[PDB]
Amino acid sequence: NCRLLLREEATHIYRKPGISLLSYEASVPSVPISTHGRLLGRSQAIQVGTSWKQVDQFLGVPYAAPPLAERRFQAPEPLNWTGSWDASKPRASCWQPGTRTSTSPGVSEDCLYLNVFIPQNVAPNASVLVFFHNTMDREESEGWPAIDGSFLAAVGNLIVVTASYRVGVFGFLSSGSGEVSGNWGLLDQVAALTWVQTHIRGFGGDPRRVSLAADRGGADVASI
Amino acid sequence: TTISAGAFSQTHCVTDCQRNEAGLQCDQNGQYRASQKDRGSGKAFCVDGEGRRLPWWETEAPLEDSQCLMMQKFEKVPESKVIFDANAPVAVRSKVPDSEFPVMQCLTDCTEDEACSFFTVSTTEPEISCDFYAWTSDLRCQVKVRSHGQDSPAVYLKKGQGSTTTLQKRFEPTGFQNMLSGLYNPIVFSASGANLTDAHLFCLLACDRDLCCDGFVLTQVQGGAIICGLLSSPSVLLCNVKDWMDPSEAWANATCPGVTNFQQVYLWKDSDMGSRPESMGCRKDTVPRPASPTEAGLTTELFSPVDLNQVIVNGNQSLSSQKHWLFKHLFSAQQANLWCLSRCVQEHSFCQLAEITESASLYFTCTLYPEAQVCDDIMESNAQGCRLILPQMPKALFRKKVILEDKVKNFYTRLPFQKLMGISIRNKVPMSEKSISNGFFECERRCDADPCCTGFGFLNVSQLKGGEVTCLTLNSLGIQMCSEENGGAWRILDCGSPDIEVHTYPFGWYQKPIAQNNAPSFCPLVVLPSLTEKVSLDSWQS
Amino acid sequence: NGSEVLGSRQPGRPVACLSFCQLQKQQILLSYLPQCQDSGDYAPVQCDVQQVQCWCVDAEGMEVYGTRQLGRPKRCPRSCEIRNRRLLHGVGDKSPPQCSAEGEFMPVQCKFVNTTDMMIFDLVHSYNRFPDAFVTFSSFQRRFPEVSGYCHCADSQGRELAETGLELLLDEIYDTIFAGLDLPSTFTETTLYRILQRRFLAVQSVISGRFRCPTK
Ligand SMILES: *[C@@H]1O[C@H](CO)[C@@H](O[C@@H]2O[C@H](CO)[C@@H](O[C@@H]3O[C@H](CO)[C@@H](O)[C@H](O)[C@@H]3O)[C@H](O)[C@H]2NC(C)=O)[C@H](O)[C@H]1NC(C)=O
Ligand SMILES: *[C@@H]1O[C@H](CO)[C@@H](O[C@@H]2O[C@H](CO)[C@@H](O)[C@H](O)[C@H]2NC(C)=O)[C@H](O)[C@H]1NC(C)=O
Ligand SMILES: *[C@@H]1O[C@H](CO)[C@@H](O)[C@H](O)[C@H]1NC(C)=O
Ligand SMILES: *[C@@H]1O[C@H](CO)[C@@H](O)[C@H](O)[C@H]1NC(C)=O
Ligand SMILES: *[C@@H]1O[C@H](CO)[C@@H](O)[C@H](O)[C@H]1NC(C)=O
Repeated sequence: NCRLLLREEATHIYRKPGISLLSYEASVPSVPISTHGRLLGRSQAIQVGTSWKQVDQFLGVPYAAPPLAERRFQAPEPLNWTGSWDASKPRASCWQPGTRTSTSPGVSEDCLYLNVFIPQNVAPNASVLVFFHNTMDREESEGWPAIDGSFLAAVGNLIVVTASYRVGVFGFLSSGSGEVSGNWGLLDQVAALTWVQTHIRGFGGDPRRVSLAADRGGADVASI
Repeated sequence: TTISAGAFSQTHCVTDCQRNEAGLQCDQNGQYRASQKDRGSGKAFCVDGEGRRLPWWETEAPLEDSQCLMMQKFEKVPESKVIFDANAPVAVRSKVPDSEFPVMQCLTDCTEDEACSFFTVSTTEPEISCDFYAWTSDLRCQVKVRSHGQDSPAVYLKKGQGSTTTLQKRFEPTGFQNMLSGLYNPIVFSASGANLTDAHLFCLLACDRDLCCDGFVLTQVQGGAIICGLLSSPSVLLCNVKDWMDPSEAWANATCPGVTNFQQVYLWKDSDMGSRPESMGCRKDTVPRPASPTEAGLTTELFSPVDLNQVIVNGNQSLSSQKHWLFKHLFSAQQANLWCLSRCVQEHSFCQLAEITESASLYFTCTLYPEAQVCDDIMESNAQGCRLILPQMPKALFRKKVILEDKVKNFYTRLPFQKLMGISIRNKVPMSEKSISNGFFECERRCDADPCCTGFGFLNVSQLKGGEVTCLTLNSLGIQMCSEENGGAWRILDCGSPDIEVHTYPFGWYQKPIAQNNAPSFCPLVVLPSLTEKVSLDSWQS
Repeated sequence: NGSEVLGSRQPGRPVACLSFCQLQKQQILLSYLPQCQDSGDYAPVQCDVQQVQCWCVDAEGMEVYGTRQLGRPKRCPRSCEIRNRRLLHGVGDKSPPQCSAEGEFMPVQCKFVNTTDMMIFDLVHSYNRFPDAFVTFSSFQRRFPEVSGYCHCADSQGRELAETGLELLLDEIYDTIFAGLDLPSTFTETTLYRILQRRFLAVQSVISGRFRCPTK
């Protein structure tokens, strides 16, 4: 339960209702991305304690061109799409080195994809968290793969974005003096950070409050 | 007078009409409406304003239309108060009716005042002749003539009508309540004697019979007594009904009544006051004619003339509460100015302006005004834009000289704000020549002088070209914005213009400490907050 | 008046006795009733026995001139605001005494002006501050040389302490910081007054063993 913070006592209290920049249409949220087009999403009802909140989640948004067999070991070109991307299912995370190689779409290449969770009525200039995490081989049939940051979003009234990035030999390979220089995963993290710097204001967030986060060896490649 | 003893809110205390109703409806103001339906469904009968009872005698019998939007001040005289075939059976005229509400047609025919006094209908033939009669010859005064003998329909009586024509004089209902001097025969009548109409007929016919009566007074006191006097050669009439003269304060010695309701004075508008010779008739021409005022008796340097080009007439819209006092021109000529300025001196408050004109040289008007300066919110210390607003163009106007006492009267407090929306400036005094420590004291004296001064702005009015120190008199403070409480962090209210400079210590809007009673009466039109350019509907969670 | 006696002088200290409130009250009973609190101090609002006129006093009896009005007053002015308003009405010292957020005198005050036109008196500071906007000591001496800050500490009523603390401070030494702010509308709100007050208190730190003007 949330109460209002006031400096002094008063006898008449009025508040303009909260607004959302997410145009609902038949209970799937949609957002216009400026250069490219539209995003079609998903809506979820989430219980904390005995209270329920609706969070609109957009799993699978891309931020760069896929590196398959030609853009491997190279800087990420932007992905220049047009139309209506279907952000309703999780995509694949990148090739972690220790992997049992179970037959699943959990890990593969083409893994430069976002996951954006926005509560129903956020603060008008809400903070943004950007969590970098490549999930392990888990069956994504139960949607959200191993990080549903939507709970932190719902409890903390803020926008959560969980990204993926190249790691391992695909993330970092260096050979010769030039053009296989390296830090490809770092450039992928920079590209994701520029994407959430540019396009997040249509979601309700504020791009001057972005907070970087990583963990467990990914923090070694985040403090750079 | 609530029904019960509970009385939870002011909405639950109920008007006199809305208290008791048996087939009765009430207007939006709470009294009886004009028309009321009869026995529920049926015709409409149109009742008295203060008592629920109908004036029956008017239209109790015709089962006919609604909308009595003509005030039936007439009264159908009972047959016991009329004789027939008296020895002057002359009717001034009549008209043939259209057989479609003939009585209402004749009542509309005597909406105009002249020589009407009563009707006589004639129902013997299908043409219904409204033979009406005149204010002339023919307690307990009856209708003293009628023309036809055999049959007997009723006769009426127009009651309390304003203007009158009685074949020798032209009476008018001069709205002035009281009179100063000149009265032969104030006569009283019993409380059960007359009904303020029989007295009206009696005094009107008494003056019409006599000669050189300029007018007559009548009054009814709440104790039932009715007093009638007959005026001739009045000095000056005073205390009109529609003036702010009551100060909501205890009466001093005697101000308007002079007898402690209803009270009126009527004048012959075409009187021969000046033209009457003194010797002939001798009918109390000896009004005293007081001694001529010497120049050393009163300086009258407390007033200044005002050029009338700055005055702007806005009679249809202005509501400057003010007083008329009407002279009679019999003896006052060019000394009405000195008398009315001395009366301005006598009324210590509420005479910031005096005005003198003449209507038709029988009156001689002097009106007492408060200060009627209306200043635009351009906020410049020139004060030329402050132009007066008056109902009618004067002929000779005078302004009372402002006086500043030795010490201030209130401990004025500095507002913590820097910008106002709804500003009603009264004076724009420039104080550039003096210093600060004395100019601020003079501005405090200026606000202490004015009664409706709720604040004063002491500021550098123009900062583009150096600075100009000024004192603005504020009738009403408005939306006070841009405080220093937040300390410069997150100000979403826009602060003042950079040429105002209301910030530094001596300067900076001061408020008169809040008089817990009220602001005094007669102050200019009730101050409105700045009007909302949009409509703010309630889509806000409360 | 101090020249009187209750009429019964006891050896040693008396156990308790009536204060000036109760003395004036017993004088009036033996009209208007001076209302007093539990302690020996006149209440800041004094009203007639009929509630038609109320005014403000300052615990000694004489009436503040502006406070007389019909009914009860709100925000009764205290001694600092009365003195500071009186200095705008012709009282001699033209330097406004330094005042707190409420209507109370600062413990440390600064007349701040000496050797005006080579003679030692107080310059007209309330007039001085306004037309020439000074925020910088170097600019202040450029506009007004030979003026040195005379600071001291004051009583509860604001009386200057006798022969103690009458210090003079030279404006030449300090080089100014924070010269990028707007004017603060009052000299007591100017950072120069904190510079003088901190310098004065730092000088009186080695004196008196205490980094303050002493209390009551
Ligand atoms: C608000 O308006 C007043 C209007 O009097 C301003 O006072 C005037 O301020 C100017 C500028 O400071 C003064 O000019 C000065 O004159 C001296 C004369 O020796 C000269 O040496 C300076 O260089 C400067 O030009 C002017 O005398 C003064 N007028 C007075 C006191 O009557 C006031 O400055 C305005 N407020 C602000 C914050 O500027
Ligand atoms: C003043 O008005 C009253 C009431 O309007 C008049 O009283 C009427 O008296 C006659 C005499 O019998 C009655 O028949 C009427 O019914 C009364 N009128 C009403 C409305 O009840 C009275 O005559 C009037 N004139 C005076 C006192 O001179
Ligand atoms: C996508 O199109 C934009 C349009 O200017 C271009 O700049 C960009 O290089 C294109 N990317 C690819 C991978 O073709
Ligand atoms: C009128 O009566 C008052 C008392 O209410 C008195 O003060 C005054 O002297 C009297 N006379 C005049 C001329 O006002
Ligand atoms: C006390 O002093 C005041 C002012 O000097 C004086 O008016 C008053 O009469 C004195 N009280 C006495 C003498 O009892």
